[PDB]
Amino acid sequence: LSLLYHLTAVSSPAPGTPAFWVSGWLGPQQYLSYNSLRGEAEPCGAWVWESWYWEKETTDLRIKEKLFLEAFKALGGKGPYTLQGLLGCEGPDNTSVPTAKFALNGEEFMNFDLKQGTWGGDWPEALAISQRWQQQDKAANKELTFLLFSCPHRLREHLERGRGNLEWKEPPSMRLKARPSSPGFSVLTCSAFSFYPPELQLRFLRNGLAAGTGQGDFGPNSDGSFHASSSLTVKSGDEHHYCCIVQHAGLAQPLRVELE
Amino acid sequence: ESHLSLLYHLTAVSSPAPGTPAFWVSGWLGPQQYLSYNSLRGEAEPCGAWVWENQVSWYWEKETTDLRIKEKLFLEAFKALGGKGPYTLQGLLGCELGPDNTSVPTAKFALNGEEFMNFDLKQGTWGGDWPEALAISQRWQQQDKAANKELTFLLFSCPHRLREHLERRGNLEWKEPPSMRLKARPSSPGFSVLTCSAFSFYPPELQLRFLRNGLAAGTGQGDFGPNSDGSFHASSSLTVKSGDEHHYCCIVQHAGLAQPLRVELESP
Amino acid sequence: PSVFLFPPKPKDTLYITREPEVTCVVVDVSHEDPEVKFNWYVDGVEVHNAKTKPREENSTYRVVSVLTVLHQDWLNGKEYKCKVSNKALPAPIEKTISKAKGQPREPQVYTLPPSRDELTKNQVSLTCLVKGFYPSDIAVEWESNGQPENNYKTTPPVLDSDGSFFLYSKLTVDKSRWQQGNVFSCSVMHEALKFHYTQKSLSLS
Amino acid sequence: GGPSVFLFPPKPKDTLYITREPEVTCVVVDVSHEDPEVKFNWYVDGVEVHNAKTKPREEQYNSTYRVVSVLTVLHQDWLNGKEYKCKVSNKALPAPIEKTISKAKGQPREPQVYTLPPSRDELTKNQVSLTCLVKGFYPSDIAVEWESNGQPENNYKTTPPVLDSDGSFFLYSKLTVDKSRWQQGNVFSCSVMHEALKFHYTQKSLSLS
Amino acid sequence: IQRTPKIQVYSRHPAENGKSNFLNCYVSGFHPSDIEVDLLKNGERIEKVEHSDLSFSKDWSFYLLYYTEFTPTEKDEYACRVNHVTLSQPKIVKWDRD
Amino acid sequence: IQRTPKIQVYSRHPAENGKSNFLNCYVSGFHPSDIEVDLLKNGERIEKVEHSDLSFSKDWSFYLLYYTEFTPTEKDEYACRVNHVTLSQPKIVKWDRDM
Ligand SMILES: *[C@@H]1O[C@H](CO[C@@H]2O[C@@H](C)[C@@H](O)[C@@H](O)[C@@H]2O)[C@@H](O[C@@H]2O[C@H](CO)[C@@H](O[C@@H]3O[C@H](CO[C@H]4O[C@H](CO)[C@@H](O)[C@H](O)[C@@H]4O[C@@H]4O[C@H](CO)[C@@H](O[C@@H]5O[C@H](CO)[C@H](O)[C@H](O)[C@H]5O)[C@H](O)[C@H]4NC(C)=O)[C@@H](O)[C@H](O[C@H]4O[C@H](CO)[C@@H](O)[C@H](O)[C@@H]4O[C@@H]4O[C@H](CO)[C@@H](O)[C@H](O)[C@H]4NC(C)=O)[C@@H]3O)[C@H](O)[C@H]2NC(C)=O)[C@H](O)[C@H]1NC(C)=O
Ligand SMILES: *[C@@H]1O[C@H](CO[C@@H]2O[C@@H](C)[C@@H](O)[C@@H](O)[C@@H]2O)[C@@H](O[C@@H]2O[C@H](CO)[C@@H](O[C@@H]3O[C@H](CO[C@H]4O[C@H](CO)[C@@H](O)[C@H](O)[C@@H]4O)[C@@H](O)[C@H](O[C@H]4O[C@H](CO)[C@@H](O)[C@H](O)[C@@H]4O[C@@H]4O[C@H](CO)[C@@H](O[C@@H]5O[C@H](CO)[C@H](O)[C@H](O)[C@H]5O)[C@H](O)[C@H]4NC(C)=O)[C@@H]3O)[C@H](O)[C@H]2NC(C)=O)[C@H](O)[C@H]1NC(C)=O
Repeated sequence: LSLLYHLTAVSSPAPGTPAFWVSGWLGPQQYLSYNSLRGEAEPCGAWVWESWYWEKETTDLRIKEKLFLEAFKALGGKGPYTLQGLLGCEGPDNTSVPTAKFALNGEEFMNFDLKQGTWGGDWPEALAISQRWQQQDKAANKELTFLLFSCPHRLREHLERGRGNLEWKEPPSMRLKARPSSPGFSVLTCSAFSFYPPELQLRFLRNGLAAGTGQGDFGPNSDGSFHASSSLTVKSGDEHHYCCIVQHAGLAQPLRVELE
Repeated sequence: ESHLSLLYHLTAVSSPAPGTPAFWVSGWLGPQQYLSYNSLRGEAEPCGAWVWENQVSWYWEKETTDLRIKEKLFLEAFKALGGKGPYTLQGLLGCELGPDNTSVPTAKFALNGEEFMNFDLKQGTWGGDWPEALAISQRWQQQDKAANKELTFLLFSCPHRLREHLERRGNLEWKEPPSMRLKARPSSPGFSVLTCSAFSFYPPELQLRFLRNGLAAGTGQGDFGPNSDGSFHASSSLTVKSGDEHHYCCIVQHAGLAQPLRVELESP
Repeated sequence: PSVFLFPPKPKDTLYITREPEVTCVVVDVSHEDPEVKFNWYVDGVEVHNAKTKPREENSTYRVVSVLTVLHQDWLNGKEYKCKVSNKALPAPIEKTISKAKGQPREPQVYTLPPSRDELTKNQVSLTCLVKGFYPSDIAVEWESNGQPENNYKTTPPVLDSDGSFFLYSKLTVDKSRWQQGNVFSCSVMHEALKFHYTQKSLSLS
Repeated sequence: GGPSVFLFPPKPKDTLYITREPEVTCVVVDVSHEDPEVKFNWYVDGVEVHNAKTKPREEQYNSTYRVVSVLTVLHQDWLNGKEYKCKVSNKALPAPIEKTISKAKGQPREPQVYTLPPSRDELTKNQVSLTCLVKGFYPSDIAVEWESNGQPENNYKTTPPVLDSDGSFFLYSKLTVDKSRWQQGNVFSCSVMHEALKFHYTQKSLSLS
Repeated sequence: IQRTPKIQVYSRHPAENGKSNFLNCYVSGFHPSDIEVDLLKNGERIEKVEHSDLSFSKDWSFYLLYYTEFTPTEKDEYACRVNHVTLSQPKIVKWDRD
Repeated sequence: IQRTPKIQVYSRHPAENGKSNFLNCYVSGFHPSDIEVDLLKNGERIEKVEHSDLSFSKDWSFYLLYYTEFTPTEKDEYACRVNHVTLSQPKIVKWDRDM
């Protein structure tokens, strides 16, 4: 499981929207929310109900907010900018793998080099931002501590204290329906509703034989659970020969889903 | 025509055909050649009537001395260019005396048939707009007294020589009138060609005109050339309507004739 | 009808803030059929992110279709093919543009001062040399004391003896300005440079 | 298939040296196989001339021939901007095609030649680059060469003429000599031939100071 | 670069007429982050609509979930209307109950 | 640079059958100077032919006069044959008595 922070700063935010905001994730569940308007890191979902930990996260995110907003001054341009950062960590023998990547206007352009302890990239914008960040007192030092020690220590703390939240399981409610589509064809849709870990496999069978997986879509629900649907094109009048099988951690055995 | 020129025509070739001179000169007093020189013989000699004219003691030896030094210069020019390919260097040096004392010098040079160098009398140096002119002019400038001799040749020696020959002027005052003939040829179906020809005349200045019923009919297409004795030949042809030839006449004006001469077809 | 596919600007591909675009121009389009269909393909995969300008009318309707590309996709030599389609064309015309294949070479930048003979003139010429680069797509600019200079003309890239390219930038500054000790810098940008950018300073010794 | 005509002007070095022969070349491509005969008519300022030497009709790998007609021109005629027009005539061509080449119109400008030594940064490398600058010339037709101790150098590449801010042209010649050869004090000269400079030739020397 | 949004419309639980449920409009894969989303009930904009935090995927493209509590009926039609810089006109995606 | 020769053929005096005269072949306007000239009597090359000095005009092009003593007749035909670098084949110019 990975602990990852999704940081974003915009040079010209839309009225009433924050210039900087963060979302923290523990695997597929969001545990943290932060924005420059409120200025405080807050828990999300189940983590609201789970010490002097949130004040420290607030202190650190306010420091990253200043770094992000300072990056736009280093670029110095009238046009709008969007700066994104993905910082976090994930281990065979209690090891940690850091992640420290950045994107400008939707394109990856910078990373934090843990060997040199500096921000680097192959672009002039990376050179400009890295230089400005290197001259901020203890910024490189705090960035190294955050990835190499603070992140794995926080990740281990959340795995120990919030184990139950991370081991959440809910099987999907299934439905299989057909629609007319092309003249000599129909479209069968197998849909999975409100399921807890997002890992799910939907397969189609024709007379019990493998018929592949069609074109699918995936998305979340308001409670952090998920929704998925896969559709397959079949010959008109042959729909009754098809079945849909779902495999999910909430189910003990694969489930066969029948058509109406 | 009150201006007569003394001009030397110098030529040097880098690869002369076997038995032909690498350098040769012809000297002219107006339209008559008076001097000949070539590197094979190595001596300046008189031409035509000038062979029989009694000239000052040492005249031809001095011309030989000067032409041998120009021979060395022209051959030196090829060494300055330094190329395997063949070259032809020509020079036209002399002066022309007008009605007054005013002598007008001429000092031009050509390489491979194209003019490119001249002797600048204001600076006393050979100059031009080409890299070959820079190369040759520099080599010539380094030859002891070459520029000094070139300048004196044009500004002092040429007018003095020219004035001496003009004073000592029987050969130059030769006037031989042309023998005339006018004949017609068939040509295009409805046309004929009339040719008016002038034979063995001197000086070369001559005017041939056509008349139709005594009225000016212009001058047709003509040709001109010399004869072996230094006299000249000319012929002009005009296209006329077939059957209308008998209406035409040819008039010749030449210094050997006191009055313009009417030439008839006389096909008889 | 004729089609011409142009590659993006070199400065646009070296700066993420800039937008690199592959321009497809269609000339000789008949007035009988003004509709021109455009199909964009990156390595065979069709893309719908292209923005097509209207058919501006010569009998030739200049129907232009531009496509904004990823900086890392263009630098990795991805092939961009545009397929045009019209009733006047018997077969659909197709053009393909890609980054110049070959291992990139880091250019060396050397600033040269004006010759001792040129110091007579009212305006001196500050020379700059960019040697050994690949591909030929490069961007060279001049600047003095932060404010950039406008009187510079840069020679096109010329093929070098070692298979690489070389280039020269000539900035014409006033003799008095050079004598005052002003520091003129030449900023050069290329795919094979560290951070795509480098600038060498030049002033009196 | 439509036959095409291309009229090329003479080389710049050929027009500056009298010993060299400047030629206006007329190339006729796309000539039909049905009619191989190609008539050529040369006109200098409207006057027809006949001193052209037409090369034979050589068959190309395309089923068309390359009938080339060359005309040697006077050095002083080309430099004075005379117009050379070439009229091609064939049964395949409905109307006789006509092309016209002339010297680039405009008052010639004497180019200034400045030799620049290699930068101190480059003196680290095994091979240094001797730069030469030719600025302020017109027309763009020029010839630049390098030589050392009489024997010419072959490791030079010269940039094409670039249009300058003042309406003139500029050019650069880059000679790549070995670092050791430059350090030995060898004198490298850049020779440049152009219409507007005195005697059509100039050479600036460059060595260690 | 600018990336056009992908729009998905689905209910939280299987739709049953007369039963309370949630209608979702999941908008993903867009750039820049500025976006306008509205949920429609028979063409009329729904007032009580909440949304998740604006987050982003591994490819840096943004995603957002809009949702509202609703009770589907046989005659009621639902849709999601999205506007973005990349869209010439707002894209409307109707809710397909399947 | 290279100029093709112009050839003129004429007698020194008006032609009269049975009367001694000179036949001239004047070659002018050529470059380079190397040239070959022959006078012909009924197609046969004439042996006793003299020539002037090779000289040149204001345009730098060369000129030369070839001549031979002859006595024209009614049946005799004369011509001049010239060869030069500019000529693909030797040019033969027949003597026109009227010119
Ligand atoms: C079938 O094939 C032949 C080709 O032959 C063979 O084909 C294949 C199978 C192979 O085997 C191949 O190896 C063979 O060669 C086709 O013929 C071709 O036709 C095209 C036209 O479609 C010609 O293209 C034009 O080329 C011009 C430049 O040409 C030079 O450079 C190329 C190389 O880049 C050479 O190939 C050429 O020979 C030219 O090179 C010059 O040659 C001169 C002598 O010929 C040299 O000068 C002389 O040199 C001697 C000796 O040294 C003396 O020194 C003399 O003193 C000296 O003068 C010269 O040094 C040498 N230079 C170089 C660098 O090599 C382009 O300029 C031209 O562009 C115009 O046309 C375009 C298309 O229309 C247009 O888009 C352009 O914008 C441009 O337009 C012109 O613009 C100007 C300014 O506005 C106007 O003034 C013009 O009027 C205007 N023109 C037009 C028409 O609009 C072309 O691109 C091609 O060159 C030619 N090949 C050859 C060998 O000649 C044939 O077409 C095929 N048949 C069919 C049916 O398909
Ligand atoms: C009506 O009029 C317009 C123009 O008139 C304008 O408007 C009027 C109103 C007036 O104001 C007037 O003054 C204006 O000019 C006319 O359209 C023109 O058509 C031309 C067609 O030849 C076209 O010319 C092309 O120009 C290219 C340069 O582009 C510059 O200009 C444009 C302008 O819009 C700019 O955007 C651009 O940034 C540039 O500044 C030029 O490059 C083209 O050359 C190629 O084609 C030539 C033959 O036509 C040929 O001779 C050239 O050598 C060259 O050939 C190409 O070579 C390369 C390399 O070998 C090949 O590419 C390789 O391909 C492989 C394989 O696919 C691989 O991909 C490689 O990576 C790749 O490098 C390429 O395939 C070769 N092409 C061919 C065909 O062989 C060309 O000269 C003009 O730009 C047009 N004008 C405009 C404004 O766009 C209409 O045609 C007129 N209508 C009628 C009915 O006449």
